[PDB]
Parts: sequence; C-alpha cells; structure tokens
Amino acid sequence: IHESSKFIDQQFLKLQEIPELVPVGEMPRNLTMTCDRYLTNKVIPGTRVTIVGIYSIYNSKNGSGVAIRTPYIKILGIQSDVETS
Amino acid sequence: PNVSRTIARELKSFLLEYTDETGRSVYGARIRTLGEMNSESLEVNYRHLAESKAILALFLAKCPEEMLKIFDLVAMEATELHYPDYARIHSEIHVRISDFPTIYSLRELRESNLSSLVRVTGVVTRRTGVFPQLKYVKFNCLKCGSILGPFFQDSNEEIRISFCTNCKSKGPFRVNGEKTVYRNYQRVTLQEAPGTVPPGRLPRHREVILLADLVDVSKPGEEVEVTGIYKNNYDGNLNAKNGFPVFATIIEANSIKRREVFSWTEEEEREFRKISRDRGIIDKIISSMAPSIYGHRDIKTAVACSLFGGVPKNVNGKHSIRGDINVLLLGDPGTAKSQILKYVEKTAHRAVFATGQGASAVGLTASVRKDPITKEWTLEGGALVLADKGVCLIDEFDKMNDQDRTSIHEAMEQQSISISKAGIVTTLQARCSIIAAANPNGGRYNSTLPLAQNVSLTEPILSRFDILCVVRDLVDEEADERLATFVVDSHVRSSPIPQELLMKYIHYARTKIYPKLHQMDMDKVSRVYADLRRESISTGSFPITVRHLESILRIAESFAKMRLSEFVSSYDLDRAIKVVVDSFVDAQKVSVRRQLRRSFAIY
Amino acid sequence: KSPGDNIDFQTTILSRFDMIFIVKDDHNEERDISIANHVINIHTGNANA
Amino acid sequence: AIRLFQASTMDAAS
Amino acid sequence: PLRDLDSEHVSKIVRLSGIIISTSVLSSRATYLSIMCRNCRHTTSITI
Amino acid sequence: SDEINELKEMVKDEHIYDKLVRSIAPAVFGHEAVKKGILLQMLGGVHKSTVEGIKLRGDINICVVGDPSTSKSQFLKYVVGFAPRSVYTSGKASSAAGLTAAVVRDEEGGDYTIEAGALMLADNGICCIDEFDKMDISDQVAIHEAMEQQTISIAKAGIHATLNARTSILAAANPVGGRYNRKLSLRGNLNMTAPIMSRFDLFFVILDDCNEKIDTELASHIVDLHMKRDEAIEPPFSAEQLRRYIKYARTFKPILTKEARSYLVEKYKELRKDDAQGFSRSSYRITVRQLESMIRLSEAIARANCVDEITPSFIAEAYDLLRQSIIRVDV
Amino acid sequence: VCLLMGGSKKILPDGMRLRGDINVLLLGDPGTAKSQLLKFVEKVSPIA
Ligand SMILES: Nc1ncnc2c1ncn2[C@@H]1O[C@H](COP(=O)(O)OP(=O)(O)O)[C@@H](O)[C@H]1O
Ligand SMILES: Nc1ncnc2c1ncn2[C@@H]1O[C@H](COP(=O)(O)OP(=O)(O)O)[C@@H](O)[C@H]1O
Ligand SMILES: Nc1ncnc2c1ncn2[C@@H]1O[C@H](COP(=O)(O)OP(=O)(O)O)[C@@H](O)[C@H]1O
Repeated sequence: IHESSKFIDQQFLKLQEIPELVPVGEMPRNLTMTCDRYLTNKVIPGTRVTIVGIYSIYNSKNGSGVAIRTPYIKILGIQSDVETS
Repeated sequence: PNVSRTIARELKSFLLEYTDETGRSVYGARIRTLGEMNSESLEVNYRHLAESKAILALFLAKCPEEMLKIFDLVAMEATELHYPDYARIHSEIHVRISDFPTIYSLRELRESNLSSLVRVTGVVTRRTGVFPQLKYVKFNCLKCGSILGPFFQDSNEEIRISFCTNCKSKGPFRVNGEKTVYRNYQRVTLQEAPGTVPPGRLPRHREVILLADLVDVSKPGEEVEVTGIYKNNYDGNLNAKNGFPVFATIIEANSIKRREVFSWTEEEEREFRKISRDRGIIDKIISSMAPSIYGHRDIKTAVACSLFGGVPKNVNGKHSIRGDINVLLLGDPGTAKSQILKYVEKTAHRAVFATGQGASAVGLTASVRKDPITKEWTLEGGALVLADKGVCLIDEFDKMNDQDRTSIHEAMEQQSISISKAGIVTTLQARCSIIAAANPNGGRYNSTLPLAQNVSLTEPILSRFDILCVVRDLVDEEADERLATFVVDSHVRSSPIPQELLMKYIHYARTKIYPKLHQMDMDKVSRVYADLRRESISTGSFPITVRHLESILRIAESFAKMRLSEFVSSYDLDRAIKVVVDSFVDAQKVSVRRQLRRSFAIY
Repeated sequence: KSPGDNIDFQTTILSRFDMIFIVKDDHNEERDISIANHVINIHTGNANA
Repeated sequence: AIRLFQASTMDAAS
Repeated sequence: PLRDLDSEHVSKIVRLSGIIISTSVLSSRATYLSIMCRNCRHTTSITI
Repeated sequence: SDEINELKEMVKDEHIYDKLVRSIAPAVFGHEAVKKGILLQMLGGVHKSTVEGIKLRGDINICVVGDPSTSKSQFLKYVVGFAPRSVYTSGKASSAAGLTAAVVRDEEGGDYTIEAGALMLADNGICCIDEFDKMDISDQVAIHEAMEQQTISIAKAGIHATLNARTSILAAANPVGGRYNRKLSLRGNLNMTAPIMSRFDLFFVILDDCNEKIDTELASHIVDLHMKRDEAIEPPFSAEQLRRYIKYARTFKPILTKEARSYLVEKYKELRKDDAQGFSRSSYRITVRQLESMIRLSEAIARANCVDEITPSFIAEAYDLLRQSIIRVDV
Repeated sequence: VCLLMGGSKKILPDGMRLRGDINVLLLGDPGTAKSQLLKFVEKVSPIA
C-alpha cells in the first residue's frame, strides 16, 4: 500500500581518484558510493572530498568470473574539503 | 590421494635442514625473515628442489595444482613451529617457486602444456582493477537459522552447497557480507614481447590471472615474467559454442619477475653528502646530463637547471610566483633537439612525454571522455595534470592545434587547469616545469631577424619561457670532425657521475633542501639589472623585463640546490647571470654582436 | 599611433570599457632600483611579508 | 572620482 | 590511497579521499511499508 | 648443392654488381640511378645494436619524384612483382588502416584477433606506395610513427596493443604541378611535411627532357615491348635466380671494424663544406642524419658485393651516389 | 578597490536596468604585473 508507506532518498555517488596522481600509465580507477538520507546532495561533483565509509560488496551482473564480486563503499558519513568553494 | 601424506614430509625436511654456501640454512632464514615482515609469501628456487629430489620437481611439472596445496600447508605448520603467534595472522603461506626453463616465450604452447606448470615472458598491457575473491565462503541460509559456517571455495568453482543444517531447503543458502573473508584478484593481458617476434607473425594476447600478494605489483609498459600453470578454464558455457567445441586458455600466475623502487637511504645519503661538497660537482653533473649526444655545455646546462628544481615559493598568503624553469629548446633539423628531452623521461622521477599532438598519449588537454568498451565516464588530465610536481616534456610546438596551445598557455600562466565539462567542474593543479623542443620556421637559421621573427610561436607565449636555447651552426671543419668521430664511434660499437646516483641525487635534493637568499649583500643584483636594462634598450626589442630579472634569482637558487647549499651564494649568482644573460644575448638579431662587447663585465 | 585603433580594427571595445589604463615602463635607475630592490625583498627573506 | 577618471582620460589621449 | 585497498578491509570502516566524477539521480527506498494480502485481506507492516 | 656452385660463380666475378644493376628492371629504360635505388632497399644494413640504449637504423628509404609519363610506376610494379613480402597500394586510397591494424573485434570468444594488414603484413621488406601527395594528413602521420618509433601502437575501444613493423618504404610522389620548377627548392616542391621528409634518404628525382637519340631509343624500345617479337630482350640474370642470390647475400652480417672508416669522416666532411656556401644550394644542411645514412648505404653495398668489412672504395660509390642525388636538387 | 565594491544598481521601471560595476583595462607592455594583479583580485573578490 503506497499511501501509508514512508520513503527516503538514495544518491549513488561515484568517486574517482585525483586525476593528478599516480597512474602515469593507466586510466585511473574509481569506486561506487551509496548515500542515504541526510548525506544526499551534500556534494556537488568536482568537490574534493574525503569519505569515511564501510568497504563492501555486491554481486551485480558480470559485465568477470568466476565468483568475482564488484566492490563499492557504503558511506558513513562524509566530511568535505573546506570549503573548497 | 594420501600417498602424498608421505611427500609433504620429505620436502619440509628439504625446507628445514637444507644448508648451502657454508651451511647457514637459507630457508630457515627465509621463514624467520618472513617473518615479522609478515609477507605471507614464500619463494623457492627450483634448482635446489630439483637437486635434492627430482620427483618433486617432476611432480611440479606434471600436476603442480594440488601439489602446491600439499606444499603450502606444511610450509605453514613449519612457520608456526617457528612462530607461535603467527597462526593467528594470514593463516596461510603459498609459494612462488622460482626458475623452470622451458621458457616458452609466449606463442608456442599446445594442449600438452595445459594444467602443467609453465613459465612465460611478455609485455604487460592494460589491466583491470583489483577485485575481491570469495576465499572462505559462508551461508546464512534463510529458515534454518545460522551460521552454517565457513567452507573453502574456490579457484574457480564455488559450488554447489548441496545439503546442510536442517533441511538444506527450502530456506537454502545466501552468502553474507559478514564473516566471509576475501582475497584480491586481478587480470593482466600479457602479449608476446614485440622484440623477439619472427618476421610476419603477430604477437598473441594471452590472458594472465594474479592473486594474493601478486596483485598490482606489475606495471604496464614493462616486460614481465610469470611462472604459471597453464589452464583451459573456464565459463565454460560456452554452450554458445557449439562448433567446434572450443575452450579458451588462461595462464594462472604463481609468480612475477621484473624486467630484466628507487629511494635515498641512510648509508647512501651519509655517503652522499660528502660528494656534494666539492664545487666542481656542478660541471661534472652537467657533463653527466646527456652522455650519448655529445651535446653542448650550454644546452645541457639548461636541462640540468630546470630538471633539478627551484623554490615554489608562496608569499604569505597570496602568490607563489613560480618555482620552476621552463626551457624552450629551440632546435634545428638534424640537431639533437629531440633526443635530449628523451633523456629526461628516463632520468626524472615524474616525467611525461606528450609529443606534439595527434597523438602519443597523453594529449596535453584535460577532458572528460567516455571510456573504452562500455563504462562510466572517467575524468582524465592532459600531460600537464598527470605530470604535476614532475617534468612535462613537449616537442614541436609549431605543429600544435590552437585548442592545445590555449591549454599550455593557461597552465604556465596560473599553474592550474580548469575543467568545466561536462557536469564536473574543477581546477586541477599542474605545477609542471615545461621543457620544449621547437623547430625554427624553414631553414636552420631562418634569418638574421630576431628569434621571435625566426620562429612561428607568438612572442607572448615565448615570454613565459625564461631560458631559450638556440642551436646552430654553419659548417665547421673541426666541429664536423669532432662530431663525426663521435657518431661513427657510436654506430661502430655493436669523470661524470654514475647515472643512478645522479638520478637519485636530483630527487634527494628536491625533496629535502629549500635554499634561500639573504637580503644583506644581494642588493648588487638590482644594480646588475639596471646595468643590463638600459644599455640593452639602445638595440633590440624589448625583450628584457623584471620577469627576466626574477628568473635570475630562481635559477640561481636552483644551482643552490645542486650545491645542496641551504642558502644562496655569489657563485650561484655568477652561474645564473651567465645563463640568463647569454640566453638573452643569443635570442637577438645579428646586431647583438654589438651587445657582446658589454657582456665582458657580466662575464 | 592613435590611442585607439589598437584592438582589432575597432575602438568600440574601448568604448564599452569604462576605465582604460595604459601602463608604461620606462627605465629610470632610481625607480628601476626601487622596483628591483623591492622584488629582491619580495622573494625572501620575506622581509616584505 | 572626477580626477581619477581624468587620469583615465589622459590615458585616452596618448 | 584509493589505489590501495586490500581485501582485508571488507566490512570495516575505511576512510579515503578523492574527486567525485558524478552524482546520480535520487531514488527512493522504503523505510516503512504497510502491506496487505490480496486474497487473505490480512494487513501487516514491514519496517526496515 | 647444385645451385651453390652457381652462387659461387656469382660471387667470384668482378662484374656481377654491374650485372645486378643492369639486369634489375628490363621493362624500364635506363636511368641507372633508381636501379641502385631499388636494389639497395632489398639488401639492408645491420639494423642492430648499439644499445644501451636506442637501436640504430638500419633499413633504408626512397621516394621517387618526377613529371608523369616517366614510368616511375614501372619500378614499383616490378618490385611488387619480383620480391616476396611486398605490399602494393595506390593510396590516396589507403584509406586509413589500411597501413595499420583494426584491431578485429569481436571474434567471437574473446576477440582481440588482429587484422594483417597493408603495411605491417609486409615486414622486414619493401612496401610500395604511389602518390604520398594524395593521402593528405591523417595517414602520413601514422607512417611517420612507423619510420620514427619503428613500432606501431594500437589501441581502439578495447584491448591496448603494440605491434612491431620494421619496414622499408618506397614511395612515388608527384610534384605540386607535376613538373619542375627546377628553380624551386625540392624542399618546396614535393609538398609533404618536414618530419616525414627528413626520414627519406634519398629521393632520386627524375625529370625527362627531349633528346633525339634518347627519344628514338624510347620509341624503339617501347614499340619493341609491344611486339611479341622481339621479346628476346633479356637481362644477364634471370628473375628467378636473382632471388636466391639475394637471399644468400642477406645472410651476411657485414661489419666494418676497419680504420679506413676514419676516411669516411673526411668524406662526410668533404661533403658539407663545399655545400655550406651557398645555402642556396640543395641544402638540407647537410644533416648529420646523412652521415648516419652513409653507414647504411655502405653496409648495403657490402651486402651487394658479399665483401665483409667492405672497402673505402665502396664507400666512395655510396658517396657519389648521394652526390648526384644532391646535384639533381641543385639547378 | 572601486571595482570590487560594486555600484548603483537600479531596477527602475520600465524593464530597463542600469548596472554596476564598471570595467577596468590594464593594457600595456609586460612588467606591468597586471597578469599577477588579476590573480590577486581573483583571491580577494568573494566570487571570482
Ligand atoms: N651531435 C649529435 N650526436 C648524436 N646524435 C645526434 C646529434 N645531432 C643529432 N643527433 C640525432 O639526430 C636526431 C635528430 O632528430 P631531431 O631533429 O631532434 O627531431 P625533430 O626534428 O623531429 O625535432 C636526434 O634524435 C639525435 O639523436
Ligand atoms: N623507360 C620506360 N620504360 C618502360 N616504360 C615506359 C618508360 N618511359 C615511359 N614508359 C611508359 O609510360 C607509362 C608509365 O607512365 P608513368 O610515368 O608511370 O605515369 P605516372 O608518373 O603518372 O605514374 C607506361 O605505360 C610505359 O609504357
Ligand atoms: N610593481 C611590481 N612589483 C612586483 N613585481 C612586479 C612588478 N611589476 C612587474 N612585476 C613582475 O612581473 C611579472 C608579471 O608579468 P606581467 O607584466 O603580468 O606579464 P604580462 O603583462 O605579459 O602578463 C611578475 O613575475 C612580477 O614579479
């Protein structure tokens, strides 16, 4: 029943390492984030951040194998750079 | 089966009492070393194991798979009788072996080789990121409560979890996040080393798998060695094919051997310091800076200077000026102008080669680009961002499309690249020293006309470059002698510091020391500027400006770094002033001959 | 040359702009030593800071 | 302000 | 460093820094959802 | 065994060089320059060492230039005809890769299978391209990447790669107006970009001008060709044997330790001085890369004559060769 | 200084609105430090 049910929000940020360093040879790797409720919209893309979170795992669908599971970071919580702007 | 319950014992004897080279057990030392280093990876020479008992080695040949499962357990209990508390951490030590020719290069392998241990060589190509692997698998079930406990699976199966715990159904099994432990995993596409190719056949991709401590150790653009177990696995359905039945092959890698990581160290630095004390070390270094070119004393001097450093140096709290030396190396067809900068890519810590454009990746302009195959959009820097704090190396400015030109200009100007597309909006920070190779318009020396007239690059972009190295000349008898002997000497083949200690020297000094001038006696410089300025206005335009003063100071303190001097001295000034002043001289039109006569007191 | 006429073929730019400052550098040993010495002060010993 | 902008006019003249 | 993450960090608090490429359209999840059986006409609730 | 006797018979004689030269391209009439120009590609330098380090070149390059109707193409067709491991394209239609690999994806079942193709499928050999002037910018750069870095790096939307091609490139390039322009600098005439220009040593320009003796000889020779009789015109070497001969001559590792190499220096030295003033001469420079060129030329002639450690004389031959290649640029 | 502080801004009817604040040209040969000066303004100004 959708009338009496209460819902919340979820973002899916995606974090890349600073493009500066230090791949030097390669396309720099990134991790996927999930933010619930009050951690949403705190961050504009481009803003340098430092996340405290819980490293973790989901199965998804192989783009892989065998038994490989792609990592992601559940975020609690986020302390931005100040400001930076 | 349990036959091997004999075997494991023997080889651990081979572990523990084995002594060689004046006794002094090597493997006991091996274990005791790791050890507190706690590297959980044990490495065994195949020569030793072949020597003591051959059937061991041959059972490494036939089926190494379960063999290593025999080996590692008892390796562990041995480690435990060595360390009582080690059973608690890492729980397992699996072994890398060492040396087993073969040496199947890459291309030649057949089904006779699969499942059997095989060593392979080849160049690392682009490789996937790091992923977790299940290791100990555990199931919370559903109706039958918990925890059902850890199981071992697998490489690579992870199945089938048939029947357990009440039931076994229908409240059947779902893996959980907690109390399941994972191990790192990576794929490396390894292709045949392009050097040894027989003519006409193409080097063949073959896929490598890395686990545990092996992960991320290898870097692309390096010929790597792996000692693996060649397998035809998997997935494996591949019920798609059908005809003919065909299984893919995968080298599963046990080990990695580098081609065939540098840092300063206490003994090496305490040794080191005594070398930097002599004054002539500078000249020695310059002479060491570009060995195979035979070069010039000047054009190498610039290189050394800019490569070696400067001081940033932020004025509280506003502007940092610039702490780098941008070398415009203005070449000439047939002059070494390319090769020199190539040296810099080998020696320097962080050094990047962007070529002109077209391109040899990276391509000099930060842009957010859709990824290969199907992937999310990753941000990427140009050469500039990538090379930050390091040395950016560009050649043939003249061939660059304006789209890049603006990027370089911006980078030099504000020391940062700003990117506004697509939704991503930032300023990345590239502090790079730019070293450039440029090609004069048309001929070797296009005109008596000034440098700015000599070459296409506009004057304002050029003004950003402090040091201009012009190369010449008209045919000289002796110079052609001297050169030709050197070149011929090179092709026929078929005092300066060792390259390694200099390429450490530079990094060392850049990290540790920050030289500084003292206000008291250096007022002289001001006078010098005047002495240069006015008298230079009578002939030639402009180029001189207070910028061109500042470069004096900065270059000087670079030399102060080579001296490891901690402060600026008059010698350093002498060196610098000679550098910048001769730079300015050599840019001007032939009327600059008239200039030369006042250079004497500056000399 | 005429003060305008600088930007492209058109002065209209300069018309839109309110405050236009032509800056000149001429060499005067007094002033040149002033500016120079000032910069020597700027780099370090940070005495200016 | 008048004189400041006057300096600007002096800049317009040269 | 984002480059370095061991598999021993799984389900443990890990802190790291980087630059966000992209953030995504908001989605909605249910913390409290009252449910009903269609035939049984029974009513319940699940609160996550 | 039975043939090696013939091979010996070839190396013994003092004329077999001249026999080679005259016997190369029967169809073509004279010019004597581009004969040597063609053969000396088949027989390449040491292309090895000097380490630590970067490796020397090695191989060779030529670009034939001239007013059309000069049958510059007949050479080409003769090379694709004669020597194995030779690809012929007419590019402008290269179109792109073409001279490089696709790479082929998918397969299926993992893909990363590589197309041959064009340039690279001819490896350690002579690739022949007509009309550099028609292929514009895009591919020429790729060719430069082939003749500079010596390697072909390939990454497309998928598996990154590096594939070696070590090759000689024979091109035929028509002038801006299809003519000379004798008075113009060759630098300005050929109309290809500088970096690829400086890697081709050397050009062997031909222009045809009317001389009634030669004219009569042409008409005679051509009508001869279109006559089934007499087709009796024959080279001193048969097209079949010249291959086994060459392949034999390829197995040599000519190396000059000889200190007569000192002489070469003055020769290099003799070359630039007279060519320094005026600058309005054919320069060039003469670039050190030409000193570097004299080497591979020397070793080429060593390959030719089976002689090891060569002679200062052969050096002088390569030398004069380069000289006329220069003077043709003078006017 | 007089630039950063903005100026008279007028929304007066009709829809025409006069603006602030002005413009500044630093044009001249190098050694003017103008290109550095701009970095400074960039620092000071609240949003720049
Ligand atoms: N004096 C010399 N000694 C040794 N090698 C030289 C000398 N002069 C030039 N070279 C070689 O010739 C090459 C010239 O290439 P270069 O003209 O620098 O390339 P580009 O014209 O594309 O910038 C260089 O790679 C260099 O190695
Ligand atoms: N010396 C020669 N030997 C053989 N054929 C020649 C010679 N000179 C001219 N020809 C004739 O000229 C034609 C080739 O023209 P060509 O010079 O190749 O034109 P393009 O320069 O456009 O390639 C051939 O058909 C050939 O019959
Ligand atoms: N009055 C000044 N005080 C301090 N530094 C100055 C002054 N005038 C010029 N400079 C120097 O000039 C440089 C700025 O150059 P600039 O004139 O902005 O170049 P451009 O005008 O071509 O942009 C700075 O390095 C700065 O050190």
